Amino acid sequence: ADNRRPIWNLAHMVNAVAQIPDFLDLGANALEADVTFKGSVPTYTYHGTPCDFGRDCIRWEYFNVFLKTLREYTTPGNAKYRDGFILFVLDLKTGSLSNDQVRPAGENVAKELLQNYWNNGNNGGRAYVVLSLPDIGHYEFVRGFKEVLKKEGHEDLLEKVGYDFSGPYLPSLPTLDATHEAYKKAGVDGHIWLSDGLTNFSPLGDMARLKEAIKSRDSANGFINKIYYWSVDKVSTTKAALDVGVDGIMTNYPNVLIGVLKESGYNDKYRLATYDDNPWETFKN
Amino acid sequence: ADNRRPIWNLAHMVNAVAQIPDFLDLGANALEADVTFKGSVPTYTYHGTPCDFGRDCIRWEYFNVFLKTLREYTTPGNAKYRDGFILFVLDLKTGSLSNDQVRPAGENVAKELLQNYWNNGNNGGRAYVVLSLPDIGHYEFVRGFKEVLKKEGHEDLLEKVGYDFSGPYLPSLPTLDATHEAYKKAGVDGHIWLSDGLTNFSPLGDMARLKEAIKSRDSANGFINKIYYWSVDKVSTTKAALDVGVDGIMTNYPNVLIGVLKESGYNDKYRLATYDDNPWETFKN
Ligand SMILES: [Mg+2]
Ligand SMILES: [Mg+2]
Repeated sequence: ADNRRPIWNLAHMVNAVAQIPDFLDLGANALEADVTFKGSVPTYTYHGTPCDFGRDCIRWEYFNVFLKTLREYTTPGNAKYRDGFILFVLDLKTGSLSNDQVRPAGENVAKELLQNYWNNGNNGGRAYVVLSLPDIGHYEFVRGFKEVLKKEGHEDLLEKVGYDFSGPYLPSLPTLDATHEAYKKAGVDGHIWLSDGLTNFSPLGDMARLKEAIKSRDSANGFINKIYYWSVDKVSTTKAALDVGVDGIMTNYPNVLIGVLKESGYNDKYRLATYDDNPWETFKN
Repeated sequence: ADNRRPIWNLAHMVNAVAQIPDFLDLGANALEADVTFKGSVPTYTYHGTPCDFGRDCIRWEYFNVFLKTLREYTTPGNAKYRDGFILFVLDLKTGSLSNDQVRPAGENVAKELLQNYWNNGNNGGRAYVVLSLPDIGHYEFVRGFKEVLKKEGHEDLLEKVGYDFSGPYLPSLPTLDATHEAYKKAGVDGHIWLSDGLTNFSPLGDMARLKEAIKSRDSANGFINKIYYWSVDKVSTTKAALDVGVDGIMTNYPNVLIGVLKESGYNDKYRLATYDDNPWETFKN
């Protein structure tokens, strides 16, 4: 019945477990954590400096512990279960990996999620997971990731997994075509999130990039399911993001979007996504 | 005769060759470049987002081309020669290396510098180089680095090389003692720079840490030769940094320090370092 676009309110840079309920309390239905690697081994949730103004940059957790904690918050029946916490983005810091490390990294992240988040399929967390890779050329990470899940007999868990290949930002930003191709190379034919944020390096081209992405998402044979925009932290920019048609707002202050979604106008066009909003489904209305 | 503290005016985040002369023109006598790695292979000069307000974050160059350009700007007689450009800091982004990739990374950077910067001692660039590593545990990088120079018969080029081991930030920042020990582990017994101010995740302990570092540098048994404070971009903070006793200012706007150094009550205490100021020599008060 509801014709409003479901919005993911993604708490930005939530790398310490103590912060999780705090961001969820502010109204986030999703969070983003930065997954650091030591070689192919996903090691910490940790962003580091520099980071957004008004944020401490160095909060962290062991990756395993972070995932186990996400599981608690997203397992129905758990004492800590938050039914409003529906998705998390793993901002996978694979940018320094050698080529030989990319597939094993994907395998290692799969193993981590399987063991720690999905608990080997034994009543795991129900939240959707977006694997956000910073290089379209890292699609072997996804191939390895998928291969682990399939080999361990949990291919069904890929229902819960989405992908966002962005970058690299040098020597140039990938075009949408290139991105789409990267997905095909990864064997990804759905569950695709596109983010737009980090680079405000070519303002008029970035305005164009966002609109191009939105148009692509909303196009006949589009491949992008959701678009999220990051560090939207003010009412004005939150409204702008919603009004341009994004599905996801990544923000340091999830309460902002909550307030905006209450507002006249906004409240008849956009709504906070719930678990029953398939994050892999392109919004049409 | 001149008893003023020589100051390194380090242009922050200069990752594109086109930026080099612009920063030097603003008055920097030094610059800092972020050296990215793909496994153990130094690949780009490139910082990436997020970065300082007022800065584009994604300027870049291939590492060798960057080094070649630095060589040009610092080889007497070269068309591009800048006699006032006396040091650069390689902010080596080894944070994601596996333990096994650390030494080879050091070896690789040594080879790059040897071939492309120093040209094997055949009238290469004259600037001093600070190898800035983000983990005191990465001392093998320096061991590998020194090994290469020594093996290739260019141990003398270590006269031009200094070291700044800091971090990592997790679980805590290392003590000065731990940092000193890391130098010992690298076989580094001089040419030590310490940088402060990347984070202010504990303002009180941050203040104390700088004062401790300064005290340590200025102690008879000290190991720190120079202290640089990073992102100091305003006159007020510039003056504050000089007044607290740092030897170096890392800044997005080298012109600020240039103006400060002209001011009364600064111009009699501090001066812009020149090539004849040994950056490995602790300033004696
Ligand atoms: Mg992130
Ligand atoms: Mg840097």
